[PDB]
Amino acid sequence: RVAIQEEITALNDELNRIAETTSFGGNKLLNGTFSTKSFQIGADNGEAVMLTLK
Amino acid sequence: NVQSRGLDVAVRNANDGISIAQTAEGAMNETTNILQRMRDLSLQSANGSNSKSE
Repeated sequence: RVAIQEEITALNDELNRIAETTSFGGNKLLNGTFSTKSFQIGADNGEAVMLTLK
Repeated sequence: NVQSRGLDVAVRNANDGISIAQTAEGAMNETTNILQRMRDLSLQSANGSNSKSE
Protein backbone atom coordinates (compact mmCIF):
# COMPACT_ATOMS: atom_id res chain seq x y z
CA ARG A 1 0.00 0.00 0.00
CA VAL A 2 2.93 2.34 0.66
CA ALA A 3 4.44 1.35 -2.70
CA ILE A 4 1.21 2.30 -4.46
CA GLN A 5 1.08 5.52 -2.45
CA GLU A 6 4.45 6.46 -3.95
CA GLU A 7 3.00 6.58 -7.46
CA ILE A 8 -0.13 8.31 -6.15
CA THR A 9 1.98 11.14 -4.74
CA ALA A 10 4.12 11.33 -7.87
CA LEU A 11 1.01 11.61 -10.04
CA ASN A 12 -0.64 14.09 -7.68
CA ASP A 13 2.42 16.33 -7.94
CA GLU A 14 2.07 15.80 -11.69
CA LEU A 15 -1.42 17.33 -11.67
CA ASN A 16 -0.22 20.38 -9.75
CA ARG A 17 2.65 20.82 -12.20
CA ILE A 18 0.23 20.74 -15.14
CA ALA A 19 -2.01 23.32 -13.48
CA GLU A 20 0.84 25.67 -12.55
CA THR A 21 2.90 25.43 -15.76
CA THR A 22 0.36 25.20 -18.58
CA SER A 23 0.33 28.59 -20.29
CA PHE A 24 -0.28 30.38 -23.59
CA GLY A 25 2.79 32.51 -24.15
CA GLY A 26 3.40 32.84 -20.41
CA ASN A 27 -0.29 33.45 -19.61
CA LYS A 28 -1.02 30.72 -17.07
CA LEU A 29 -4.35 29.02 -17.74
CA LEU A 30 -5.09 26.12 -15.40
CA ASN A 31 -3.97 27.50 -12.01
CA GLY A 32 -7.05 29.70 -11.54
CA THR A 33 -5.33 33.04 -12.17
CA PHE A 34 -6.85 33.21 -15.65
CA SER A 35 -10.31 33.74 -14.10
CA THR A 36 -12.76 35.17 -16.69
CA LYS A 37 -11.49 36.87 -19.84
CA SER A 38 -13.73 38.33 -22.54
CA PHE A 39 -12.86 37.71 -26.20
CA GLN A 40 -13.98 40.41 -28.63
CA ILE A 41 -15.59 38.72 -31.65
CA GLY A 42 -17.23 41.45 -33.70
CA ALA A 43 -16.74 44.46 -35.96
CA ASP A 44 -18.07 46.86 -33.31
CA ASN A 45 -17.23 47.26 -29.64
CA GLY A 46 -19.29 45.57 -26.96
CA GLU A 47 -19.62 42.18 -28.69
CA ALA A 48 -17.48 39.81 -26.62
CA VAL A 49 -17.90 36.36 -25.08
CA MET A 50 -16.74 35.41 -21.59
CA LEU A 51 -14.46 32.37 -21.39
CA THR A 52 -13.92 30.97 -17.90
CA LEU A 53 -10.94 28.75 -17.07
CA LYS A 54 -11.07 27.10 -13.66
CA ASN B 1 -15.94 95.03 -70.03
CA VAL B 2 -15.83 95.52 -66.25
CA GLN B 3 -18.11 92.52 -65.76
CA SER B 4 -16.06 90.34 -68.11
CA ARG B 5 -12.78 91.13 -66.36
CA GLY B 6 -14.48 90.73 -62.98
CA LEU B 7 -15.86 87.37 -64.06
CA ASP B 8 -12.39 86.20 -65.08
CA VAL B 9 -11.15 87.06 -61.58
CA ALA B 10 -14.22 85.28 -60.21
CA VAL B 11 -13.25 82.01 -61.89
CA ARG B 12 -9.74 82.45 -60.51
CA ASN B 13 -11.12 82.92 -57.00
CA ALA B 14 -13.50 79.98 -57.35
CA ASN B 15 -10.58 77.82 -58.44
CA ASP B 16 -8.46 78.96 -55.49
CA GLY B 17 -11.25 78.03 -53.11
CA ILE B 18 -11.41 74.66 -54.85
CA SER B 19 -7.67 74.33 -54.28
CA ILE B 20 -7.92 74.96 -50.54
CA ALA B 21 -10.92 72.67 -50.14
CA GLN B 22 -9.15 69.99 -52.17
CA THR B 23 -5.93 70.13 -50.15
CA ALA B 24 -7.82 70.07 -46.85
CA GLU B 25 -9.76 67.01 -48.01
CA GLY B 26 -6.57 65.28 -49.10
CA ALA B 27 -5.07 65.71 -45.65
CA MET B 28 -8.25 64.42 -44.01
CA ASN B 29 -7.97 61.36 -46.25
CA GLU B 30 -4.93 60.24 -44.26
CA THR B 31 -6.59 61.25 -40.99
CA THR B 32 -9.33 58.74 -41.81
CA ASN B 33 -6.76 56.08 -42.72
CA ILE B 34 -4.87 56.63 -39.46
CA LEU B 35 -8.05 56.52 -37.37
CA GLN B 36 -9.12 53.29 -39.06
CA ARG B 37 -5.77 51.76 -38.13
CA MET B 38 -6.24 52.93 -34.53
CA ARG B 39 -9.65 51.24 -34.56
CA ASP B 40 -8.20 47.93 -35.75
CA LEU B 41 -5.56 48.09 -33.02
CA SER B 42 -8.17 48.83 -30.35
CA LEU B 43 -10.27 45.83 -31.38
CA GLN B 44 -7.16 43.63 -31.33
CA SER B 45 -6.27 44.97 -27.88
CA ALA B 46 -9.74 44.30 -26.43
CA ASN B 47 -9.25 40.52 -26.61
CA GLY B 48 -8.63 38.55 -23.44
CA SER B 49 -5.85 36.50 -25.03
CA ASN B 50 -3.49 39.47 -24.71
CA SER B 51 -1.59 39.84 -21.46
CA LYS B 52 -0.41 43.30 -20.42
CA SER B 53 2.74 43.07 -22.54
CA GLU B 54 1.06 43.05 -25.95
